[PDB]
Amino acid sequence: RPEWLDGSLPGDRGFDPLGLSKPSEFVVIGVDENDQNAAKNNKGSVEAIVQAGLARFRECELIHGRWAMLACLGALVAEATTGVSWVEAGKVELDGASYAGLSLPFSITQLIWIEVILVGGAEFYRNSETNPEKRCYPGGVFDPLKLASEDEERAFRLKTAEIKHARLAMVSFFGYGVQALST
Amino acid sequence: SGTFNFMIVFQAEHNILMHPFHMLGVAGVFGGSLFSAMHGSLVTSSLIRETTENESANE
Amino acid sequence: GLPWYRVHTVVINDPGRLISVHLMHTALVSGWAGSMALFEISVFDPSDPVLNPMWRQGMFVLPFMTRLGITQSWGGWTISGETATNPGIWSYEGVAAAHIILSGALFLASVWHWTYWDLELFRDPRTGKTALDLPKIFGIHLFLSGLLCFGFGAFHVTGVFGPGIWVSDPYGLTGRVQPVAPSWGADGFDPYNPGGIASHHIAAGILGVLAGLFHLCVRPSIRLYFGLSMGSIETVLSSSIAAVFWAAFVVAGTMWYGSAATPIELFGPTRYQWDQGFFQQEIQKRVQASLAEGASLSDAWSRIPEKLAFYDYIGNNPAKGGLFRTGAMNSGDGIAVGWLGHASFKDQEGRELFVRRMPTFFETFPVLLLDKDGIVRADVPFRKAESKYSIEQVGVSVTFYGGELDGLTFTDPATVKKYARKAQLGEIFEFDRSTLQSDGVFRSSPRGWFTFGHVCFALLFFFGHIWHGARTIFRDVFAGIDDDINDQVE
Amino acid sequence: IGTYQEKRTWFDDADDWLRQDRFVFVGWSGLLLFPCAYFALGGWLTGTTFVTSWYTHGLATSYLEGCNFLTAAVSTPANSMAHSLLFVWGPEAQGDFTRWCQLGGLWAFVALHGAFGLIGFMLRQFEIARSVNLRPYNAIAFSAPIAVFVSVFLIYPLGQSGWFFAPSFGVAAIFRFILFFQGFHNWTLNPFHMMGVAGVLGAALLCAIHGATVENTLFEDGDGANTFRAFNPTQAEETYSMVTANRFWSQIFGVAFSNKRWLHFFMLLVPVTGLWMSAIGVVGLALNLRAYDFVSQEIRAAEDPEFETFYTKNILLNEGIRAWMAAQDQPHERLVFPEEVLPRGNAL
Amino acid sequence: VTLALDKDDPAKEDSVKGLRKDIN
Amino acid sequence: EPGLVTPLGTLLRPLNSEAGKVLPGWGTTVLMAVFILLFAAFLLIILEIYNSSLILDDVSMSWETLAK
Amino acid sequence: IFTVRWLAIHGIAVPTIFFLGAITAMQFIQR
Amino acid sequence: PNPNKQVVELNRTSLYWGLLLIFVLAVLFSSYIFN
Amino acid sequence: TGRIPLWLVGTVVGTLAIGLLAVFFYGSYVGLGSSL
Amino acid sequence: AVTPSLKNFLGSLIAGATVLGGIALAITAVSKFDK
Amino acid sequence: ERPFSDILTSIRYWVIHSITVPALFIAGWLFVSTGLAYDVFGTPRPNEYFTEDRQEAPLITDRFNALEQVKKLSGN
Ligand code: CLA
Ligand code: CLA
Ligand code: CLA
Ligand code: CLA
Ligand code: CLA
Ligand SMILES: CCCCCCCCCCCCCCCC(=O)OC[C@H](COP(=O)(O)OC[C@@H](O)CO)OC(=O)CCCCCCCCCCCCCCC
Ligand SMILES: CC1=C(/C=C/C(C)=C/C=C/C(C)=C/C=C/C=C(C)/C=C/C=C(C)/C=C/C2=C(C)CCCC2(C)C)C(C)(C)CCC1
Ligand SMILES: CC1=C(\C=C/C(C)=C/C=C/C(C)=C/C=C/C=C(C)/C=C/C=C(C)/C=C/C2=C(C)CCCC2(C)C)C(C)(C)CCC1
Repeated sequence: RPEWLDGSLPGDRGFDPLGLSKPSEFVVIGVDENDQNAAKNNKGSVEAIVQAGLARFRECELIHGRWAMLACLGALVAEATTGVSWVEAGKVELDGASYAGLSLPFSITQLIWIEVILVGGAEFYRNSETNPEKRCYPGGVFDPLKLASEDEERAFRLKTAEIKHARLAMVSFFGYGVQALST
Repeated sequence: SGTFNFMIVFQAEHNILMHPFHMLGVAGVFGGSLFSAMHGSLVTSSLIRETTENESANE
Repeated sequence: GLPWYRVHTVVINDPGRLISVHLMHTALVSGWAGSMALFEISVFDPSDPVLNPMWRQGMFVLPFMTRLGITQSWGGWTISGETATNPGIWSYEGVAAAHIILSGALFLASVWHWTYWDLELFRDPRTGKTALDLPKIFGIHLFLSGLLCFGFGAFHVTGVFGPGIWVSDPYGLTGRVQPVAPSWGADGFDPYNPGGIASHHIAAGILGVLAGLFHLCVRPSIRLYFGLSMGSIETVLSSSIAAVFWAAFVVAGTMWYGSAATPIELFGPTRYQWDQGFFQQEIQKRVQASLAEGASLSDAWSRIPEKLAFYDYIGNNPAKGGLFRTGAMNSGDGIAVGWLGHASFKDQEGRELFVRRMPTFFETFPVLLLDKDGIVRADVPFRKAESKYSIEQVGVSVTFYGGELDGLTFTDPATVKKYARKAQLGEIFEFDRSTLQSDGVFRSSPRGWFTFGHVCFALLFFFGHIWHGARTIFRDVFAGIDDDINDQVE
Repeated sequence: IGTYQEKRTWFDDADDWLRQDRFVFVGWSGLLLFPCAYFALGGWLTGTTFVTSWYTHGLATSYLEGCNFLTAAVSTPANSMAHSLLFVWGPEAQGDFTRWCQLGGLWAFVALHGAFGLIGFMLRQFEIARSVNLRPYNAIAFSAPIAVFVSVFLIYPLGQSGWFFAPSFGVAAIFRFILFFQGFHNWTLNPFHMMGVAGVLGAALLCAIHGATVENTLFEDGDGANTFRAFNPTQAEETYSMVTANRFWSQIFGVAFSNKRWLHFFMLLVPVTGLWMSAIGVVGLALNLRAYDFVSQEIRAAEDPEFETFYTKNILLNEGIRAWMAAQDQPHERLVFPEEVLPRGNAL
Repeated sequence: VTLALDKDDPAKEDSVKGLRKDIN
Repeated sequence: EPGLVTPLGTLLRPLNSEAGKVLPGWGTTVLMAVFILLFAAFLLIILEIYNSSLILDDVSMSWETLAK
Repeated sequence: IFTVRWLAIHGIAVPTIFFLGAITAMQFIQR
Repeated sequence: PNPNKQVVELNRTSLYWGLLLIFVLAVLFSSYIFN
Repeated sequence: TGRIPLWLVGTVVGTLAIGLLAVFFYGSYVGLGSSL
Repeated sequence: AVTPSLKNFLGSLIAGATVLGGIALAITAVSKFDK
Repeated sequence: ERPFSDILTSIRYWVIHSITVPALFIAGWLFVSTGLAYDVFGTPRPNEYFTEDRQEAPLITDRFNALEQVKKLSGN
C-alpha cells in the first residue's frame, strides 16, 4: 500500500502499480563549461540535492473524465434519437448539418472558426487560475446548487461522486475506441 | 593507365599475386600503413596539454 | 586562433546562434528543394509517360513530389498522361515556389536569431548562464515528431484528409495516387504493402507521442546523465548522427531493393528485377495466356503493353551505369520511341532459339542462342576461321511479333547478328541518338543515384558519429593529456 | 563515487571487475569482442581446415581436400541464397550443422562475428583510452579498417545479387576478388582506389621515412655502438634531433616537417583518408557505378581503327578476364561458352 | 512447344521461376 | 547582465527551466533496457521478413503484394 | 588454475594443437 | 558583444597543403569530369 | 623455476616446430594436393 | 498460423537469451564470490 | 607472480604438458584418420565428389529447398 496518498482526496485508495504520482527526490548537476579559451573543460558535478505533482495529477483526471462523460452520454443518445453511429458523425455532417433531425446553417469551415474561438478561449481561461483546489474545483457560476457549502474533508463523500463516474466513462469510451475501427 | 597495363600483363605471365615476395611486399605496405596509423595515433593521443580548445594542438 | 576545420564551434556555447545557424541550413535545404524542382520542371518532357517516364529523364526530386500526391502541373500536363483541368495550388511549380518562399522566410528568421542571440530563454534561472534542458528539449521535439508522424499517417497517407501516396500494380503498369487503408496484421510488415506505411505512421506516431510525454516529465537518471554526458550539446549531435546514418542505410537499402515507398513507375525498376526475370516471366505469362486460349503469335505479342516491354530491358536496369556517365538515362541510349517487336529466332532445322541475356555484371557479353533445353546452338563467334556454331551455317532467321516490325522476317546473316546483339539487352526498342546527342553507353536511374549518395553519406556519417562520440567522452582531454598521467602502468 | 555517495548496485561490482588491470584487459567491450573475435578466428581456422566449398562454389577449399595455406578459404554462399543471413536456425540450414557448413553458412558466421568483433575492438580502445585518460585517436584511425571491411564484405554484396560476390576468407580467394574487380569493375581506373593507393602506399613511405629519420638523427646519449640502449622512456628530452632532421630534408627534398605534432598526425591522416576514399569507391561498385569507361576515347577508338592507348589495351584485357573466368567464376549462371566465342589474340 | 520456365532458363537462368521449386 | 526578455521567451521559459536536474540512482534505466531489447527484437522481426529469413504465411514478400 | 590468463592461452593453444594433429594426418592421406 | 568571438588562422604551410589538395583532386578527377 | 634451461626448451620446441613445418612441405609434394 | 521459420526464430531469441544471459551470469558470479 | 619464464622453465609444467599435449595431438590425428572429420563437417571424401547421377560440379540453385537438395547433390 502506498504512503504518499490517502487523505483529503476523493479516491482514497492506493491503486498505483507503479506510483506515477510518487514525489521523488532530485539532484541538480552543474552546467558543463564550453569555453574554448579555457585549456580544459570539465563534465560538471553534483551540486544540489533537492527534496520534493499530486495536485497537478488530480486536475488532469478530472478534465479527461468530464470530457468523457460528455462523450459517453453524448454518443448513446445521438445514436438513439437521430439514428446514426457515433463514428459516422462528420461524414454525414459535412454533407448536411443537423441536430436531432433539424437542419443547421453552418459550413464545415465555420465550425473550425467557431470551435477554436469558443472552446479555445474557454480553455485559455481555465488555466488562468493559480490555486490547485480552485483549478480542480472552481466556484462561481459552475456551482449554482452550492456544493461548496457542503464539506467532504471528513467521511462525507459529497465530492466523491463525479470521480467514479468519470473513471468508467473514460473506460467505456476506451471501449468505444476498441470497437470503432476493429469491430 | 600504362602502369595498370603493366600490372595486369605481369600477373598473367608471372602470377605475381601468388609469389611470396609480392606477398611480403603487400605485408610491408599494409603493415607500413597500419604502423603509420598506429604510431601516428598513439603519439597524437598522448600530447601534453599545452594549448586551449580555440587553437590547434599542433601549436 | 581557430583552424579552418573548427570555425563552426563558436556556436557550441550559445543557443541563440544555434537556432540561427540551423535556420540558415534549413533555408538552404528547402532553397535547394524548390530550385531543383524548378530545374527539373524546366527540363522535364511530359509527352510520353509510357516510354519516356520521369526516371528515364534524370528527374531526381520529381519522383518525390509524385510519391506523395503531387501529380499535376501549371502547364496542363499530369503524370498519368492526361490534362489537368484544375492544377490547384499544390502543383509542381506551386511546391517549387512554396520551398523558395519558405527559404526566404527561414533566411530572415536566421538573421533575427543571429542579432538577438542573447535571449533570456537560453539562460537558466538561478545560475544565469546559458543552458539547455536537453532531456526535456528532446521530449518536446519527440512529441512534435510523433504528432506529425500520426498526422501524416492517419490523414495524408490514409486519404482521410490528405491525398494519399503512390500505389501501383506488381508490374508497374497501372499506377496512381490513391488512399490506402492501414493493415494491422502481419501483412503490414511486408514492405511492398503500402498499407503498412500508413499502419506504421499511426502506430509509430502514437508511440512517439507517448514516448514524448515520458521525456517531457520524467527526468533522467543521474548515473545515465553522466554515462551519456547529457549536459553537452554534442552528445545529442553524436547520437543524432548515429540516428541519421542508420536511417540512410535503411532509406538507401529500400530504394535499391525496392519497396512500396519506392514505386517503379517513379524510380524505375530494380536490378533484382532484371536478374530474377521479373518482367520477362510476366511477358511470357501473358503470351502463354493467349496461346492457350487460341490465338496467333503476332496477335498475342500485340496484346502486351509497350510499357511492360520497356521494363524488360537492360538499359533501364539501375546497375548498368557508371560513376561519371552523367545525366539522364536518355542521354545514354537515346529517347525510346517505339517497341520494335519481339525477336524470335529459328534455325534451318525448324528449332526455336533464345538469346542468353546479358547479366548485370557484364560490360560486354558474347551473344549465344540456346535451344529449348538450354544447349547453345548458335553464336557470333570471335574466331571465324573454323567455326561450328556460326549464325551463317546454322541458318538463324529472326521474326518479330508485335511492335513496329510485326510479321517481318530477317534472314540476312548481317541483319540477324545485329538483332541478336540487341536481344541480349532485353526487348527490342527504337531510339533516337540525335535529339539529345546520346553517347551510346547506358546510365543509371535515379534509383541508383539516390542509393549511391545515401550510402556514401551513411558511411561518412559513421565517421562523424565516431568523431563526435569521441569528443563527448573525451571532452576533458581534447586539448591534451595531463602531465602526471603515469599512474596507469604497473 | 559520483561526488554524491549513492550505494553501489550490482553494476559497480561488475564494472570494476571488468575494468581490472589484469594481464589481458576485458572491460565492457570484452563482452562483445572476445566471444565474437574468437569465433571469427575460430570459424576461419575451422573452415579453412575442414569445411568444403564443393556445393556453394564447385571447388575445393580446405586442407582436408588438398588445399594449402594459399588456396584454402572459407568460401561465400551460393548465389541461390541471395543475401540470406544463413543462420543455423535459418530457413535454409534448419538446425543441421553439417549442411550449414555445406551451404556456406560458416562464411556468414565469420563475417558477422568478425563485423561485431571489429565493433568490439573499436569500443575496446575507446574504453582503454578512457581508463588511461588519453585522447581517442587510436579508435578514430580504426574507423578506416572498419570502413574497408563494411564496404567490401558487407555493403558490396548487399548491392550485388548476393553474398556470393563477397570476398571469401582466404589468400587465393581474396586474389580472385581482386581479379574480379579488374575484369568486371575496372577498379584500378576508379579514382577512389587511386586515392586509396596514394594513402596506403604513402603511409608506407611515411612509416619508412619517419622511422629512418628518427633512427639517423639520434642524439649520442650512450657510449656503445648499440644505440637502442641509450633510452629511458621516462626521459623528458627528445631522443633525436628534430632540428637536424628538418635541415636534412629541407635540403634533400626541399620541404620538411618542422612540427613534431603535425608529423605524427600526418602519419595518422594519410592511411585513414586513403582508406575512407577507397571505401567510397567500393560503395560505388556495389551498385556497379564503375569508372569503367572514358566515353570520349571509346567514341574515338570506334570511329578510328588505329587509335590505340594503354587505356584501350586495358579495356581489351578486361574483356579477356570477363569471358575466360565467368564460366567457372559464376557457376550459378550456368553459361557455357564454346571456345570460338571467347575473345582471343593471335596465336595464344 | 516451350514452357515459360524453359524459356526463362536459356535466356536468363537466374530467374525466380527457374530458381524456386528446382528440386526436380 | 540580464538577457533579453521577450513575450515568446517567457511563454517558453518553464520549458528551459529544470536543466541539470535528475533522478537519483538508476531511475527508469531497467525500464529502458526492456524497451531497448524489445526494439532490438522488433528490428530483428522486420530485418528477417525483408531478408526472407523469418517466413510468415500471411505475407507475400515480393512485388506481388501490390496485387493483393 | 582457472584464471583469465589461463583461459586466454588455452582458448588459443588447445584447439591449435588439436588442428595441428589434424593437419599433420592430412599430409599422409594419399587419396 | 558576443563573448564567443573567435578568429580563424591559416599559416602558409596549410595554404600550400590546401592549394595542392584542390589542384591534385583537379588533376585526378577532371579526366573523369571531361570524360 | 629454472629446473630446465630456457634455451634448451627454445631449441627443442623450435626444432619440432621446424620439424612440423617440414612435414607440411613434405605433405605438399605427396598425397592430397600433390597434383599427381 | 506459425511457420517452422518462426518457430526456429523464436527459439533463437530464447537461445540468444540463454547465451547473453549466461555470459552476463558468469561475470556476476565471479564478481560476487570470486570463485 | 608467474611472469611467463618461471613457467616454461619449471619441471611441473612439463610433467603436465608432455602428457596432455601429445594426447591432444593424437586426438586431432584420430579425428581425421577415423574419417569423423568428413562426417561432422560434410566435406566429401576423395571418392565422394562425383556420384553416378552427376559428373559435374554441384549447383545449389534453390534457396528455401536447399537443405534436401544438398542431400541429393551429395548422394547421402
Ligand atoms: C511543413 C512544411 C513542408 C511540407 C509540407 C513539405 C513537403 C514536401 N517536401 Mg519539403 N522541406 C521543408 C518543409 C516542407 N516540405 C523544409 C522546412 C525543408 C528544409 C529542411 C524541406 C526540404 C525538402 C527537400 C530537400 C525535399 C523536400 C521534398 C518535399 C516533398 C516530399 C516530402 C518527402 O517525401 O519527404 C520524405 C520525408 C521523410 C522520409 C521524413 C524523414 C523523417 C525520418 C523518417 C524521421 C526520423 C526521426 C524521427 C524523429 C524519429 C522518431 C519517430 C517517432 C518515434 C516520433 C513534399 C512536397 C522533396 C521534394 O520532392 O521536393 C522537391 C525533397 O527532395 N523538402
Ligand atoms: C503494427 C504497426 C506497425 C506496422 C505495420 C509497421 C510497419 C513497418 N515499419 Mg514500423 N514501427 C512501429 C509500428 C509499425 N510499423 C512502431 C510502434 C515502432 C516504434 C516507434 C516502429 C518503428 C519502426 C522503425 C524504426 C522502422 C520501422 C519499419 C517498418 C517497415 C518494416 C518493413 C521494412 O521496410 O523493412 C525495412 C527495414 C529494415 C529491414 C530494418 C532493418 C534495420 C537494419 C539492420 C539497419 C542497417 C543499418 C545498420 C547500421 C547496419 C550497418 C550497415 C550494413 C550495410 C552493414 C514497415 C513499413 C522500418 C522502415 O521504415 O523501413 C523502411 C524501420 O526502419 N518501424
Ligand atoms: C544526394 C544528392 C543527389 C542525388 C542522388 C542527385 C541525383 C541526380 N542528379 Mg542532382 N543535384 C544535387 C543532388 C543530388 N542529385 C545537388 C545538391 C545539386 C545542386 C548542385 C544537383 C544538381 C543537379 C543538376 C543541375 C543536374 C542533376 C542531375 C542528376 C542526375 C544525374 C546524376 C549525375 O550525373 O551524377 C554525377 C555524379 C558524379 C559526377 C559523381 C560524383 C562523385 C564526387 C562527388 C566527385 C567529386 C570529386 C572531386 C572533389 C570534384 C573535383 C572535380 C572538378 C573537375 C569538378 C541524378 C538523378 C542531372 C540530371 O539528370 O538532371 C535532369 C542534372 O542536370 N543534379
Ligand atoms: C549533422 C552533421 C554534423 C554536424 C552538425 C557537425 C558539426 C561539427 N563538426 Mg563534425 N563531422 C560530421 C558531421 C557533422 N559535424 C561528419 C559526417 C564528419 C565526417 C566527415 C565529421 C567530421 C568532423 C571532424 C573531423 C571535425 C568536425 C568538427 C565539427 C565542428 C566544426 C565544423 C566546422 O567548423 O567545419 C568547418 C568546415 C569548413 C570551413 C568547410 C568544409 C567544407 C567541406 C569540404 C564540405 C563542403 C560543404 C558542402 C557544400 C556541404 C555538403 C554536406 C553534406 C553533408 C550535405 C562542428 C561541431 C571539428 C570539431 O569537432 O572541432 C573541434 C573537427 O575537427 N567534424
Ligand atoms: C564500429 C561501430 C561503433 C563504434 C565504435 C561506436 C562507438 C560509440 N557509439 Mg555508436 N553506434 C553504432 C556503431 C558504433 N558506435 C551503430 C551501428 C549504431 C546504430 C546506428 C550506433 C548508435 C549509437 C548511439 C545512438 C549512441 C552511440 C554511442 C557511442 C559511444 C559510446 C559507446 C556505445 O554505447 O556504443 C554503442 C554500442 C555498441 C555499438 C555495441 C552494440 C552491439 C550489440 C551487442 C550487437 C547487437 C546486434 C545483434 C546481436 C546482431 C543481430 C543482427 C544481425 C542479423 C545483423 C561510442 C563513441 C553513444 C554516444 O555517443 O554517447 C556519447 C550514443 O548515444 N552509438
Ligand atoms: C633536389 C630534388 C628537388 C626536391 C624534390 C621535389 C620536391 C617536391 C616538394 C613538394 C612539396 C609540396 C608540399 C605541399 C605542402 C607543404 O608546403 O608542406 C609543408 C609542411 C611543413 O609542415 P610543418 O610541420 O612545418 O607545419 C607546421 C604547421 O602545421 C603548424 O605547426 O611540410 C610537410 O608537411 C612535409 C610533407 C611534404 C609532402 C610532399 C607531398 C608530395 C608531393 C606533392 C604532390 C606532387 C604532385 C605533382 C604532380 C605533377
Ligand atoms: C529573400 C527572399 C526571397 C528569396 C529567396 C530566394 C531567392 C531563395 C533562394 C535560395 C536558393 C537558390 C538556394 C540554393 C541552394 C543551393 C544549394 C544549397 C546547393 C548546394 C550544393 C551542394 C550541397 C552540393 C554538394 C555536392 C557537391 C559539392 C558536388 C556533388 C556531390 C555533393 C552533392 C555532395 C523572396 C523573394 C522569395 C521573398 C522572401 C525573402
Ligand atoms: C567454428 C564454429 C564453432 C566451433 C569451434 C571453434 C570456434 C573452434 C576454434 C578453433 C580454433 C581457434 C582453432 C585454431 C587453430 C590454429 C591453427 C590451425 C594454427 C596453426 C598454426 C600453424 C600451422 C603455424 C605454423 C608455423 C608458423 C607458420 C609460424 C610459427 C612456426 C610454425 C612453423 C609452427 C562454434 C561451436 C563456435 C559455432 C559453429 C562454428
